[PDB]
Amino acid sequence: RIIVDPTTGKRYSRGKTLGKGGFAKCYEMTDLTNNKVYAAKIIPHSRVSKPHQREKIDKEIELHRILHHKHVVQFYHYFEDKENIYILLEYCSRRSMAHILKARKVLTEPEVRYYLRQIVSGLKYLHEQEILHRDLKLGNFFINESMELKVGDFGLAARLETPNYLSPEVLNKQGHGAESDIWALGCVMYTMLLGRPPFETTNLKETYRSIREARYTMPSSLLAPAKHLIASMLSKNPEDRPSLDDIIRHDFFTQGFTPDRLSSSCCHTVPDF
Ligand SMILES: CC[C@@H]1C(=O)N(C)c2cnc(Nc3ccc(C(=O)NC4CCN(C)CC4)cc3OC)nc2N1C1CCCC1
Repeated sequence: RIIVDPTTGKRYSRGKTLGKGGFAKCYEMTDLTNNKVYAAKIIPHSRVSKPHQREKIDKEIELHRILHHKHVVQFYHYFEDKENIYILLEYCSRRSMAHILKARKVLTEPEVRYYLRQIVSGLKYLHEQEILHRDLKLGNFFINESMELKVGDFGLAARLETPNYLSPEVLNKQGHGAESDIWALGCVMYTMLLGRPPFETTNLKETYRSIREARYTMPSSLLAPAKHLIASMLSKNPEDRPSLDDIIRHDFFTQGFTPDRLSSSCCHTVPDF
């Protein structure tokens, strides 16, 4: 199946099905210029009828376009034909962290700070570009062949003024800031090390009081530096939370081995030491 760009020329070849978004259908797409495979969202016009989703797809593109960073999924090109919206994105062959953590359950400390270093790197560029992610989760940390991490899915992204990790300040109807991303970051780290989030992720009104409030159990299994860092990122009030610069300079990062580079065997098997 060859896909021609009606505006510009211009030929692409679609390969294997990668999965679903949602709500989009995803495929491999080789730019024939060029000769290179991309992970691509193929969004038919048939699901984007309401003048409500059309704006949300347009926004994601608008925001993702101008992002250029080694730990941010690279936007390549978008176009559309008769059928379908085409968003061509950086191919990450090892899928995501949600995948690897399903196989592993829990990660070792050197692995955790290997992934977090890359996340904070990507999120920092994001936050300097005045853009907020608003949907940080393991499923949105894409991993390439070289075991490198890219932050992806700017579907919920917006610039400064339903997600996995609701912050207390968002639940106090004060909207989403940069510190609300740092909230998600602590949840991410907690899950990497323990394999269950610190709070319920149902987004139901019953877990709201639980996340005001920031009441959660800190397991004994966690080492002190890991414990002290998580507690900081998950502080009740947003102002008490550490800066992104503060996070990567914490004792958790300065003490301990740490790669790069990780072997991909770490996707399924637990690494030596
Ligand atoms: C474009 C959306 C998002 C994204 O933004 N980027 C950048 C991305 C970059 N790279 C990938 N890579 C792969 C993702 C999944 C698979 C895979 O194993 N899929 C299987 C196919 C056979 N099957 C029936 C079971 C599922 C392989 C990948 O590369 C080898 N996926 C990406 N996605 C995903 C696309 C579907 C949701 C998320």
